[PDB]
Amino acid sequence: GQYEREAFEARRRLEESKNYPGPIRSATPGDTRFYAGSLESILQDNDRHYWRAVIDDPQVQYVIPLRIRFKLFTWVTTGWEQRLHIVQTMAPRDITIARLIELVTIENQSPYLCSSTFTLAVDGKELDPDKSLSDYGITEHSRIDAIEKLDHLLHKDSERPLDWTVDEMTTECLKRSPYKEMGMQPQPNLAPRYEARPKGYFGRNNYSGMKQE
Amino acid sequence: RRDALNGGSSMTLGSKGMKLSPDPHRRRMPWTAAKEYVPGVVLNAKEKMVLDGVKLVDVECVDRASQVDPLEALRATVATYEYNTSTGKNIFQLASQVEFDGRGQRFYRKEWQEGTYDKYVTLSAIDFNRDGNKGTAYGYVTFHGETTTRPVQIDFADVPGWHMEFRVERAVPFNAIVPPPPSIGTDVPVDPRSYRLRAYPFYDAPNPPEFVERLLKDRGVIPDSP
Amino acid sequence: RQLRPYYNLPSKSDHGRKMTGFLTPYRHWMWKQNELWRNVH
Amino acid sequence: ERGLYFPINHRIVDRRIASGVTVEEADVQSRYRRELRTSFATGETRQTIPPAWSACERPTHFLSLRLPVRNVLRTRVNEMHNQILFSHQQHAPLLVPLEKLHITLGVMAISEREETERLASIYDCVSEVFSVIHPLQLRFRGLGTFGFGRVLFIRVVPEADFGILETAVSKIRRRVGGELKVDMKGNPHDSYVPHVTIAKIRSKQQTQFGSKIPISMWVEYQHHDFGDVTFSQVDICSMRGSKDGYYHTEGSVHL
Amino acid sequence: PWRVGNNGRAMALGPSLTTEDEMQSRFFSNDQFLVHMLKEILRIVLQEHRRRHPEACSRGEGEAFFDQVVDARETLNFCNELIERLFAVLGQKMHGLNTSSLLSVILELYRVMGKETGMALLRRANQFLERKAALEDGAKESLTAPNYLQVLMGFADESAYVYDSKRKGLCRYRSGFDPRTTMQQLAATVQEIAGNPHVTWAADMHLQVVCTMVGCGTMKANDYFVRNVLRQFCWDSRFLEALYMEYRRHDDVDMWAELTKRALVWTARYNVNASERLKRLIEDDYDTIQVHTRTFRELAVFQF
Amino acid sequence: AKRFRYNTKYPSLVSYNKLPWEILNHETPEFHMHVAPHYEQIMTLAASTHVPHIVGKKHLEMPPEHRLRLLPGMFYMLDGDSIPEGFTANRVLDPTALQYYGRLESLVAPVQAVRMLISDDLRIVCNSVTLQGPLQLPVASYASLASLEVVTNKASASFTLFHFVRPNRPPSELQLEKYYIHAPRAMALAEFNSTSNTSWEPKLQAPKRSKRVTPLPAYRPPQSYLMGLAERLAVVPGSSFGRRSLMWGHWF
Amino acid sequence: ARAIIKRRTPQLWGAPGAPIIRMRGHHVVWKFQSYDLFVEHTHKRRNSDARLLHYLGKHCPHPQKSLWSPDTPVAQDRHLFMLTTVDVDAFKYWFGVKRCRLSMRPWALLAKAGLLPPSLRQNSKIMPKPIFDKEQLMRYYLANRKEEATIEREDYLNYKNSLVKSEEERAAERPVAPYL
Amino acid sequence: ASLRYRRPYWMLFLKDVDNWKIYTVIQQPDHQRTEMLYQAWLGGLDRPYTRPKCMANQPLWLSKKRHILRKDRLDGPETPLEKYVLEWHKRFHSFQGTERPTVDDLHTALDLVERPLDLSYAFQLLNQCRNVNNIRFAKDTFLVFLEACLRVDRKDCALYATENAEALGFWHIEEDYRRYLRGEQSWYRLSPLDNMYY
Amino acid sequence: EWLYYKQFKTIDFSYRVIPELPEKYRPHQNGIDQAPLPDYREINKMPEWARKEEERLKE
RNA sequence: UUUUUGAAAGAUUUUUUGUAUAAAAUUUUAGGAAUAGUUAAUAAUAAUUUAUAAUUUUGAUUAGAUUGUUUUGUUAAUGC
Repeated sequence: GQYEREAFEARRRLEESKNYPGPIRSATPGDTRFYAGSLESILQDNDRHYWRAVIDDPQVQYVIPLRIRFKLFTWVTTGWEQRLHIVQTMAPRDITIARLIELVTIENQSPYLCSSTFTLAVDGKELDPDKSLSDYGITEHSRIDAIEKLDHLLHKDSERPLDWTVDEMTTECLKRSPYKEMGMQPQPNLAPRYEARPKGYFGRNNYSGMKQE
Repeated sequence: RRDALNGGSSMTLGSKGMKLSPDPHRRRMPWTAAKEYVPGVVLNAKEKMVLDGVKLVDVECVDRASQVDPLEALRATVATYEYNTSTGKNIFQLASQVEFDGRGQRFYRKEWQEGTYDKYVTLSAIDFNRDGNKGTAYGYVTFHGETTTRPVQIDFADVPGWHMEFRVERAVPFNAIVPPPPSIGTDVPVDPRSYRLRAYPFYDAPNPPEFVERLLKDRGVIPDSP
Repeated sequence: RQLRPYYNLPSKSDHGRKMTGFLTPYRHWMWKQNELWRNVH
Repeated sequence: ERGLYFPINHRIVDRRIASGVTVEEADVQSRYRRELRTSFATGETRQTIPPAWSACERPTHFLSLRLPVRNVLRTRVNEMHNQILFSHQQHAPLLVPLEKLHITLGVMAISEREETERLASIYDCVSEVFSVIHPLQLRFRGLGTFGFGRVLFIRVVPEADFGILETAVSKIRRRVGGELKVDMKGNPHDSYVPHVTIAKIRSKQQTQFGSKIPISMWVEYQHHDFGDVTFSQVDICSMRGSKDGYYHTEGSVHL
Repeated sequence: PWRVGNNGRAMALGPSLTTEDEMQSRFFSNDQFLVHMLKEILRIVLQEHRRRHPEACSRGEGEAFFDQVVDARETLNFCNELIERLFAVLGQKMHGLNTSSLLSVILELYRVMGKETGMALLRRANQFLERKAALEDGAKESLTAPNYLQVLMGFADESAYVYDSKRKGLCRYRSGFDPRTTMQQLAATVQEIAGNPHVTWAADMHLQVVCTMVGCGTMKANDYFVRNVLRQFCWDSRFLEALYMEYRRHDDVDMWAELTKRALVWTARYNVNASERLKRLIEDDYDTIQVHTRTFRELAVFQF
Repeated sequence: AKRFRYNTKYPSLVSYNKLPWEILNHETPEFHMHVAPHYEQIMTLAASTHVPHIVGKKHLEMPPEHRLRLLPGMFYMLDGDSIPEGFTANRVLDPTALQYYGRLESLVAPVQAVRMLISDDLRIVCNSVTLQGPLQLPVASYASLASLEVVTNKASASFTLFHFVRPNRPPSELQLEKYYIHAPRAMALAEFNSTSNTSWEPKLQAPKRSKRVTPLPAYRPPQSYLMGLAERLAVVPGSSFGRRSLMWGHWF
Repeated sequence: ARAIIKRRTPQLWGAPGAPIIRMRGHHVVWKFQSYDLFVEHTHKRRNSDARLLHYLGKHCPHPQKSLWSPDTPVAQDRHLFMLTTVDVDAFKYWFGVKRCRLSMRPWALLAKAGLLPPSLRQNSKIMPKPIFDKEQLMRYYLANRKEEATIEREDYLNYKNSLVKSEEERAAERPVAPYL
Repeated sequence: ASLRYRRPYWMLFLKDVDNWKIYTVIQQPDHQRTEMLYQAWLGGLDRPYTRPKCMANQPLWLSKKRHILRKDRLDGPETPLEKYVLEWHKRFHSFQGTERPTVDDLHTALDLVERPLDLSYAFQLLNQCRNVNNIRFAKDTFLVFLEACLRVDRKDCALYATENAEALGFWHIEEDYRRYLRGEQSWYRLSPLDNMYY
Repeated sequence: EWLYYKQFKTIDFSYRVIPELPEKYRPHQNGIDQAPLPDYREINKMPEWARKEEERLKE
C-alpha cells in the first residue's frame, strides 16, 4: 500500500543513516489522555488526539495489535449464526506464536471461544508454535484467521448447537455449557434476552458474497 | 444514492420515483432492493369456480368412508389441474412435463416477448420440493442477447405466468451440464439476418397510434361526445 | 399520490387491496407523457 | 447494582479499526484497559532514546555521581534485596550487587582509537561545569522501568537538586555531543535521565529470565521512599566493574 | 453475476492505464534522482510542445498531425543532448539503476514531437537498452509495461485517419500508408510483449492494440475487443469510440447498425458511459442506420 | 445511503447487528457456486502464460503433520486424475452443483468429472475437477497447460485441476483470486505476420451504401398488465443489467 | 417509522426532514392573513421554529395600491401591487447549494419574482400537455445541432466556475523586474 | 403498512399465523399457564411444555412428533393396496419430507387393485402424483392404468381419462386405446409376449 | 377497501391489520376438547357406490 | 434534559474515510441538618476488589410550591 510500503521504506532509511542525533524527547510529544469529544477513544499508534502538524519520526512498532478472527456461535433467537469475532491483541514483535496464542487465551473476555485448544492461520496455511511473528511476516495487517479443534466438523450436525427453535432440548442439555444459561422458557422478564434475526431476513436463502436471487 | 433518475432532481418529490435507489435503502433492510416483481395477489388467484361441482378428496379423505367414484375422482383431477392452470403454469408445472426437467429450454413469462422487452431464461437447473410446484429453479438469464456468466436462481418460477416452446435441440440430459447459450456479440458474432436486436439501450418505439388517439380524445384534442 | 386507476389490476381478494398497481400498457404509455413533461420542466 | 450502567471505565472507541467494521461487519473484542494504562500505573520511565547507530553500540564510558560510604540508599536497597529474596529465590540472579551501585547521569559510546585524548577533553568539560557547583543532595523515591521493564532503578526525584544537576548534565551533554563530536546516546540537546539501576535483565539472561522483570517481585516498592542523600563526586568511568567492584575510575571530580 | 466485480480484497477488471510501479521522487537515492531529473525535464519538454501546438498532438485531427511541424528537430537535438549528458555524467552507476521512467519519456518525446514509425520506436528503445547494458555486465533490460505502452501508442498514431472533415464521411489517411506492413509490425511487437511474463497488460495497452486493428482496416478489431478487453477490463468508451469506425466500414447497413446496437448493449451491461463523441459518432449518419442515440427525456429537453 | 463510522451503541462482548460470517460448505452446492467461476479465470491464465505451481508433475508428498502447512491454498493441474496420498475421493453427480461448470466447459475442454476429496484427518478437502478433450482455448505455446502436454497430444487429453483447502472456511482463504491476471489473445494477431499477409487485403474506408437499414418488425405494444414505469420502480431495464435512467427495453 | 403514526401530519421520510422553502402563514381573518415565507425542514415539531432554518421573507396575498408612488397615467403601474420580501441570497444558498425542496405556493410566488421558472402547477388549463415521439425529436436534433466546442463552455461556466481570469489581464498578476 | 413496529422484531415476517398477539404476551405468568394448557391440549407430550421464548410457529421438532404420533387411519389393511397406502402415507406424508413420489412407486400402488376400493385408492395416489408432488409419469402409464381399471371392469373411467387427457399426467396415449374405448377398434393392444390382444 | 381495516383497532387507520385480541383466544378454554377419534371400523365400511359396483363384476 | 449521516436533502463506474453522550455559569421554603445500591481508581472485574470514599450549613438528603434561562405590565428608570 502507498502508505505501508512507503513508511516501511523510510522507517528503514532512517536506520540506513548513522549521522542522526536521536529524537528530542521533550519535543517528541506523546498522546493526550484527556481530550474533547466524549469518549476515551484510541487513535492509531502514529496519531495524537490533538493537532501535531509535524511529520514525526517513523518509529518501529514494538508491540503489534494482532487481530485473530475467531468463531463465536451467536444466538439470534432464530437459529445459531456464524459471524466475525476479531480479538485484537496487542502483542510484541519478538514473540513465538505459541506464546501469542497463550496470550490470546489470557486476553479474551468471552470464554465461549477458549474452551478447547485452537491454532492460527493466514490465508489458510497454519503457523507453527515454534517460530515467531516475523518468522512468517505478521504485521498488524496479516489477514489472520483462527481455527478450533472442531472447525472441520461444523458443516456436520453432531456437535452443532441444539437450539430450541428446531431441536429438542432434553434435561441434560439443561445442565450443559450454553444451554444452562441461554434461557429457554421466557421468564416474566425473559431474563437473558438475546438478539433476534427474522426467519425471512436475508430472503429465501442465506448470506453470500455473490448475488443469488 | 447510486442511480436515481435524471440524477438527483427536486422540482417535485415524485421526480425520483417510488424508490430512489436500485440498491436497498437501509443496510439493515436487505430485502428492500428493487426486483422485477410480478403480481402475487392476482397471479395467485386460482379460479375456484372451475373447482365447484367436483366433490374434492382431501389428504384426510383417505378413508374408505370418503372414497369417491373413480369417475368423480377423475373429475377431481381434471378440476384441480384446470384450477392451477387458471392463471397459468408455474415453471414447476411447465417443466415437469418436458423431458429432462426442461433443462436448457428457454422459458419466458408472457411479457418477455411483448413490447421492447426481449428476454428468456435459458434455464439451467430445476429442483423440486416434496410438494412440487415449489422448488429452486436456476437459469442462465438472457436479455436482448446477453446471458449471465453463471446460472442464477430464477425469480418467479414459482409464480404461474410462464410459457415455453420446447425445441428438441435444447433437451439437455441429466448427465451433461447445460452448455450456456452464447451471447450475440461475444460468444457468437453478429449476423444481420439470423438475429436482429429488438431494441438497444437507447431505443423507444414510435407512438402506438391507438394510444395517441386515446390520449387526444381524453385530454380533449379529439372531440369525444357520446 | 401514486394514482389508483379504476383500470388497474383489481386484486380479486378480500384481505389486501381491491385495486393493485399494475397498469394497462396505455397507462405505462400515458404515464409517459406525464413523466417527460416534468423532466422537460 | 453497585455503580453506573455503562461505566466510563469501559467506555472506549478504538479508531485503528476501520469505519463500519464494528457496526455491521465484525466484532473487535479485546482488553483495552491495559493499552490505555498510564506510565504511573506501569512504570515507563521515558529514558532518553538512542537512535539506530548509537543503539547498536554498547555503553563504553559513563558519567556517574558516586555514592558515599555509609549511605541510606545502600541500607534501604539492602532491605529491598532481603525482601526480593524472601519473596523469591528466583530473582537473586537478576539484582545488581550493592557494590556496583552508582548514579548514572549519562552513557557515551567512545572509540578506542581516539580514547584517552577524547577522555581528556571530556574531563575538561566535566570539571569546568562541576567546579563551582556545591556538593549535591538528591532524593531517591520510587522505582521505574528501563527497557520496557528490563531495568529496575531507583530514580532520583526532581524535587531537591534535579534543576541544578540537569543544567549541569545537559551542559556536558551539549559539550560532549556537539562540541567534541563524541557519541552520547541521544541528541546533543536532550537531557539524559539520571538513574540508579538496582536490577536489570541482561541479554545473557533474556533467553532464560525474560525481557521484562516480573512487576510482582518489586512492585511493592514502586512508590517507596529510598532516602535523601548527599554526594560530592562526578566520575567518568569505563564500563568494567570487575576492577575493584566499582567501575574503572577513568576520571573524578570533587565538589 | 452479470459481470466481474471490482472487489476490495482483489481487483478483477484489470487496469485502465499502466503504472510506473516505483517509489516517489522523494524516496529516490541521489543517483537515481539524476535519472529522475532528466525524466522530469523531458516531461515538460513534451508538455510545452503540446501546449505550443494543440492541433499536432491530438491524434487524428488533421493532416497537420501528419506533417511534421517546423521547429521540432531543434528541440529533439536538445533532448538527445541532455540524454547523452546523463549518459556521460554517469557511467557504471548509470547502469545499476532504473531508467525505464526516462526511457518511456524519450520514447514519447520522439514519438509525439517527431513522427516516426512504431518500428522505429522499438528499434530505438532497443538501442537504448543495449547501450545501457554494454556498460558493466552482459545483460539487457526488458522494457516494462509503460515502455511498451509508448510502442503501442506509436503504432496507433501510425494508423490514423482524418475521418469527419467538414462533411467528409471518408477516412483520409497518410500519403502512402500500408497496413499490411503496419499490422505485421504490430503483431510482431505484441508477440514480443505478451511473451514477456512481467508485463502486466492494461486497457491503455489494449486500446492502442485495438485502434491499431481499426486503423489497419482488418475487420478483426471488434473480435479482438471481445476476446481480450470487453469482458475482463474495466474498459472505457474510447474502445467503442474507436470500434464504431470499424463497424461503419462494412458493406451492409444491416451489419453496421446491428453490431452497433450490440455494442450499446455491452455499454449498458458493463457500466460504461457513452461519451458525447460516441453519441455524435452514431448521430453523424443516424439518418441511414436509424440507431437512436438519445434517451427520451434528453431528446425532449433538447427540443424544448 | 452510505456507511456509518463506529459502533457506539452496544456492548461489543455480544455481537449484535453483524451481518453473519459466510462459510462455504463443501457438502452443499455453495462450495462449488463460489469455487466454480474462479477456475475459469485460472484456466484462461494457464492458457495465456506460464505460472509456476499450476502444472506440477505429481501430487505433493508431505507428512500428515505438514500437509496442512503447505497445502491449504494449493491448486494445481495434473496430466491425469490420480488421488494424492492420504485422501479419500467422493464423486459428485448433483446437477445443482454441476450446473455452474457450464461457463467453464463452454470456454475450455468440457468437464468430465468432479470430486470432493477429504483427508483421513477429515480436515483438508480437495475439490478436484477433471476435464476432458480438446480445449476450446487457443492455449499458448508458452503457457503452463502447454507444458502439461495436452495441446501437444491429440484429442483425448484428460488433465485435472485440484484445489485444496480446509473445510468450513469462508470465501476469503480460498486463494484462487490471486491469479486474476488478465492476458489477451495474441494468436488473434498471429494472422497478419505469416503466409496470410499477402492474402488478406484490408479496407480502411467504408463502402458507398446506397441502401438504408431494413426496419425491424412493427412494434406491437404490450398486452399484459404491466408492473409500471420501470424508471419510477427502481428496476434495472431487465431486472438484470443497465442504468435506471437508461431504462431501455422495459415494455416501451 | 412510528408505532402509532400522526395521521394528518406524516411527510415522506425521517424525523428531521430535508430542508423545504415553505410559505406558511397563520390562518386568522383574511384581512389579517399574510405569509411567512421561510426555509425549513419537512418534518417539524408542531410550531414553525424547531426546524426553521432561515426566515426567507413575507408575502402580502392582498393586492395593494400605489400609495407610495404618485398617480401615474400608466396602467400597469396603477394596477394593484402584490408585494413580497425574499432573502434572495440565502435562498440561493439554500435552494441552489444546500438543495432544499421548493414547495408549490412559495414557488408560485418566486416564479412571479423571476428567480425560478413558472412552476408545474401554474397549469394553463386551456392547453394540453405534450405528446412525445422519438421520430420528430431526433429529426429536429438532426436538423439543428450544436457543437461540443460551444456546449462544453456553457456547461462549465454555468455549473462550474465562470470568473474567466482574462488571459490577457492575468498579466497583472505576473510580476515585474524587481522579482521578474 | 408495516407491522414492523407494532410487534417484536423476531416476529418481523410472520404471515399466515392468526393473532400473534398471544405470543407477544406469552411470557406473562397467566398466559404462561394458559399456554401450558394449550400445549397439553394439543397433546403429544407428557410433562409441561410451551413453545420457547420467541417462537410463534410451534417447534419443528414438536410438530414432527405430533405429526408422526397422529395415528394413520385405515386400521383394516387387507389388500396389497391398503398396506402400500399406509406405507406411502408414511413416506410422502410424514412431516417435512424431502422425497417426492416416483412414477415407479405410483406403478406399484396402481397394480395392487382387486376391488373398486383399491381402484379409488391408487386413483387418488394418481391424483397426488399428478397434482401434489408434480412428477412426470412414465411413457407407458396409460397402459398400467387401463389394465388397472379393467381389473375392476370400468370403462367410463377410462373413456373420461382419454377424453380429458391433458390434465391427468398422460401425455402419450396411442390411438389404439382411443379407438378401443370408443369402439372404432374393438381391441386395444396385442400383448406381444403371448402375441394375443388383451 | 378501507371498510375491511376499519374493523381493526390499528389506532391510526393504518392499512395494517392488527388482529383484535379476544380474552378467550384458544380452544383449551373456549370449551372445545380434543377430536373424537371415529371408529376405524366406522370408516372402514365400504362406500355405497363401491358396493353397488362391487356387486356388478360377477355379471 | 444532553447527543451524529448511516435515513433524507444527496447529484457518479466500484470497494471511501477522521466531526456525537461531555459539560460550564444561575436553583425555591421563617424559624436549618443530617443523607445514602454509595466516591475514585483500577475494570471492557469484583451479587463478599481495593479504601482514612463521596453530599452537605458556600444551606445537603426527605417532604412543599413550581415547566428552566431573547416574548409582558407598570415606571423617567437600576427594579418590581
